[PDB]
Amino acid sequence: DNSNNPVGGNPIDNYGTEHAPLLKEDNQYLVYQGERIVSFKDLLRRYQYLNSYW
Amino acid sequence: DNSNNPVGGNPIDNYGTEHAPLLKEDNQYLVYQGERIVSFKDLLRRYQYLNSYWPQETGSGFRYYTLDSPGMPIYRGWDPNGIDQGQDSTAGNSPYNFCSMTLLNYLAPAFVCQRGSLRHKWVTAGARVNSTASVLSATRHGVLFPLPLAETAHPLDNALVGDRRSELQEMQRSRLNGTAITPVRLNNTLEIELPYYSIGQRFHASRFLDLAGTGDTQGVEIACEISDGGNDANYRLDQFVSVGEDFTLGMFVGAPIMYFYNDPTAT
Amino acid sequence: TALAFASAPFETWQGSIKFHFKVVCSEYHRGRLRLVYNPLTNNAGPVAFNQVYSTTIDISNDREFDYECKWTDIRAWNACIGIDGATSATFFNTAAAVTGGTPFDNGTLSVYVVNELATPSTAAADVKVQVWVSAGDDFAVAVPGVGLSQLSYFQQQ
Amino acid sequence: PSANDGPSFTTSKTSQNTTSENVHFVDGDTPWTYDVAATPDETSKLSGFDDAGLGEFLSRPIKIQQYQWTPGVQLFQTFNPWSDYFGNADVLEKINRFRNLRCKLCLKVLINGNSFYYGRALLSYNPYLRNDQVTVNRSFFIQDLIAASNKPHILLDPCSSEGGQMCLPFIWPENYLDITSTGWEDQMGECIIHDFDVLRHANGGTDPITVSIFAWAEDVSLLIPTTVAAQ
Amino acid sequence: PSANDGPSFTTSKTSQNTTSENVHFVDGDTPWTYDVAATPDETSKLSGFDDAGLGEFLSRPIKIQQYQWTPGVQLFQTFNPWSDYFGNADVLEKINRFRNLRCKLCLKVLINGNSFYYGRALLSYNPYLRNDQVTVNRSFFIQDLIAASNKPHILLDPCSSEGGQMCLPFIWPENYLDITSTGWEDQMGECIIHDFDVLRHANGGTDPITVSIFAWAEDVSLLIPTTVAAQ
Amino acid sequence: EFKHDGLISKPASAVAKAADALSMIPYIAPYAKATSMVADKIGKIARIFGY
Amino acid sequence: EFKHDGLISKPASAVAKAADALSMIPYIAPYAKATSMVADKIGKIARIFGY
Repeated sequence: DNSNNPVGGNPIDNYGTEHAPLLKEDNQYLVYQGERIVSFKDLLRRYQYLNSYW
Repeated sequence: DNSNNPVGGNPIDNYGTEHAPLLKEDNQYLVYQGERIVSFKDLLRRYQYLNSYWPQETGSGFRYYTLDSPGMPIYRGWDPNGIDQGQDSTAGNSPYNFCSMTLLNYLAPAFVCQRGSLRHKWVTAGARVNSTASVLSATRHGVLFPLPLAETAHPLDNALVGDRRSELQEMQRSRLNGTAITPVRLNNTLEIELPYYSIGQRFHASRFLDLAGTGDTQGVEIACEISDGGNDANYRLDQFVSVGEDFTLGMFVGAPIMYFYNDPTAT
Repeated sequence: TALAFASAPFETWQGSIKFHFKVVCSEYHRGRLRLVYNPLTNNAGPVAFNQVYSTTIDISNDREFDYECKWTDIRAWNACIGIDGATSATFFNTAAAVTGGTPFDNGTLSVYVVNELATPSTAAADVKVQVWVSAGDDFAVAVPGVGLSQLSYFQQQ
Repeated sequence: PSANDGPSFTTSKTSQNTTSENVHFVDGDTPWTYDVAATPDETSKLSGFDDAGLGEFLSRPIKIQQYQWTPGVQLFQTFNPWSDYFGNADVLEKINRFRNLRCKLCLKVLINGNSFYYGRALLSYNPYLRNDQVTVNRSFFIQDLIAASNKPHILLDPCSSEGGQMCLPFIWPENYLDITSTGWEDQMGECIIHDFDVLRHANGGTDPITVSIFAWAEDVSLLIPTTVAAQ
Repeated sequence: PSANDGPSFTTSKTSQNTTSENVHFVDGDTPWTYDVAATPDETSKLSGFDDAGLGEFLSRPIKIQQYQWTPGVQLFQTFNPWSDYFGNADVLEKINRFRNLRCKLCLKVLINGNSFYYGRALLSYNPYLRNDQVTVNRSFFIQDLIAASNKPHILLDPCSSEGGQMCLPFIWPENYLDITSTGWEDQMGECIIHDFDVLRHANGGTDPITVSIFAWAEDVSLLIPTTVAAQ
Repeated sequence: EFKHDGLISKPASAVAKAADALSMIPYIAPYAKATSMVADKIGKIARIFGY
Repeated sequence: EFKHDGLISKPASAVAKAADALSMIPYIAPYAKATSMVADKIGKIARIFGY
């Protein structure tokens, strides 16, 4: 009865009426950040200084 | 009967037959000016010289000059936290900024709120020695701790290569934050733009005058190599400030108290 | 945690955090736990059933259960401490209540006893509870920062 | 509207009669009004947190009683749920500048138990008890369980470890009993837990088990404001 | 339903999941329920008294300030309406075990006057004032009325003896400012009454007149409960 | 918006005879940006207000 | 794919109101590259996942 699940999962009544309300705010990144970062494969394509050589 | 209106308004017969006649002159700016200026948001996108910075004033030897500056330009007059020192009216000394009064510095303390990206240019004029291949770099700071305007030198001419690498790793250029680099011998101009990242903040205090002693959350570190030989004493960096495209100001609550005076003698 | 791994290169976070509680006991160990959410901090004694958010799970039918702490903060984005900064602060106390209400977290989640542990014999019973942790559906991160500039995969020497 | 105001603000003249939640203003003339025209947007208020509000504060459960059965010892307990719920410190700040109450106080009993514990207890409720010279409240007699089994009761055992919820109606000869007066909730019905014999255990375990009693008011009608501190 | 119960009461088995205003009960088994089947009738509750309730408590006006003009003396006063409304003793019991507030504090100015009194005063509102190193708050200068006449303002006179109501929007960089933290309402905008010259009277009367300032919160969003005492 | 050679297609500074609507107020839609917005949603001459 | 001025035609960073499909998983076809693939085969907003 979902009692030794290796990933867990048995939702008990928590303190919200609305489930996951921050996904319903479409224009959230027009107010705070300007952009959204969803994947690391997008962020891995910024160059970063590694090391210097004389 | 419109008798305590906070904005006033009760038009009594004045000396004109035609009401507002200068709006009916369509081809007026074909005769006199050539252009019309309607908004400040159009005029805030002209760059204006703020301040200059001399890298051979902080360290010694061959080193890496770094300058932590706010994203918003610092203000023009007698600060209590100014980066320079002028002779005041009591024939003494007081902190003073020898920077210009930009249109952004003029318009911002008359509004409550402020939000938007801000654009900079770093021009690198002056003299220089013939043995330079330096890279001018701009890199942004975090949005939790605003760093004040400060100047630091990192020495690069040690005997150990590891103790040079440990100085290049004390720099914000080595970090995952946004970095723009350029060679001074080939382009010598950055043209960066600081975005408005924030810890859940919708705006910040537009009436905050103490940017040189506190900084803001859009600070940037500017970095450039310098040597201790002569003719680099005239090597400097010029900052041109302007306003990005998502920029806005809040509600107008009146002009601040202003002060009119020339620059004092710098001591 | 993979939740702490995937949020170290960033400087702001928001969203819901999922906590999976897992009671290891026999079939004859009975009682009620109680899960307080408090945005600031819990007082030094008993916590009342009003004035906090609580659930009071019976562990007869649900020995394993997860609880999703949604976003109830005065901001939209909190700050990220980083793995570098989380090593010096107390985030799991099990002797007193931790200090939330900072600009870095979304409050505190605490476990209290409602009904005592019932035992089938006179033997000493050492019951444990496991806390597993994951990101909820709301979870987002932003502002790439300097959170991992001081980390390393080589020991201190 | 008109007269020298811009898009950012508005100057108007409102009505002479201003009502806002029990204070009326009958003004001699229409006042002036300066609106700063501030409409916020969505994603500026938390949605889904309308469950625990201020108006439905008295529907929040509090743990009014907690007891522990030990094997070998009985539960004979006596409590007043109306004097335990409305004697709380936090609800007494919310019923503070009101006078009339009229609730219905539903309670709940939780017992954890085990398959080896056995025995049974009776929780009964005496409804009114104002001029009640009968229905004794004394020490334990086994013959007090016959009169108490006709009152509203619940049977609580540790073996199945189940059950327990009563509704406890308002019953009172007046409507809207006062909150200012002294002992205003004491004589409105009380609960007694009798035990039939004694808690036992089958493997000789001696651990206590817990009986918890929660209570909350269901359909509150709290409506006349006053300046007197509500006891 | 069935099983040996009469018309007066009901024994049932309710659900395993019990929710009542921020407390959830996940029970291991279905408990038993004894209902006494008590439905009251109409003419047992007062009707028409839903105006001053508990949920809309913060919309109740309180008199935050009272001043008196005398002929010959000016009004230069400075107050913080957010620190006067939410520093009250009775509202601080209602915002007590909550954390997030987000109000909009509309205020109202009443002046009684007479046809022989004259003079005029300006009441202005400074909206945010957190890192505000400008907009001085000092002694009286007549040149502080030029900067204060661009802020949200109202003009109050005794002759017509009229006017005065502003809305005072929320403006704040975060949504839902904390109630627990120290000085949580102090730096959110303040009002100053400047006087243009001096109160005068035309028959040489020297009686003072009263300027009263009321305030109340309009659209309250008070929603996250906590155990910490709200300052 | 971000388009190739956008300065050529503006009236960009000046008279532009139908650009004597300087007495009009710009309306900003409830989540409008500055770039791919009101400069095309108000009219042709909404670039003298800075958009 | 390899196209001339491809950054102009992206929504490229941000809100892009219909780009609130961040809760969708990207599907990769059995021999799909990153360039001339799923950025055009999933939808318009598959460029916030890095494709």
